[PDB]
Amino acid sequence: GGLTCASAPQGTLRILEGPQQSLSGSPLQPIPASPPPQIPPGLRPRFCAFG
Amino acid sequence: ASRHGQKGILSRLWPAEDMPFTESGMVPDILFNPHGFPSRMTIGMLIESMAGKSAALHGLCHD
Repeated sequence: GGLTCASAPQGTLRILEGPQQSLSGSPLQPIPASPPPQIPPGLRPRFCAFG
Repeated sequence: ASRHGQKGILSRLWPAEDMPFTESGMVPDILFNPHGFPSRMTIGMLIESMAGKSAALHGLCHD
């Protein structure tokens, strides 16, 4: 138990978690565009001129 | 005021017999002067009037 000074280390291992990327890199999934306003069907001339 | 930034003082309470009647038998209830448009460019008031007339006629409510 003299606890002498040992030599300098050769290198460094570093352990850390890696993320999973099987999900991302996929084609994007955007929010679907709301439709442009379309005229309602069944619009008729309700007003007829008097006389 | 309208909903487009067009404020305005009432100048005159104009009679209904003196008001310009349409061919439908209808007077307006507010007259607007068209010179509030060019310098101010509130085109959405023209679209709101066309849209509100369609909404009244067809019985709808427009977006």
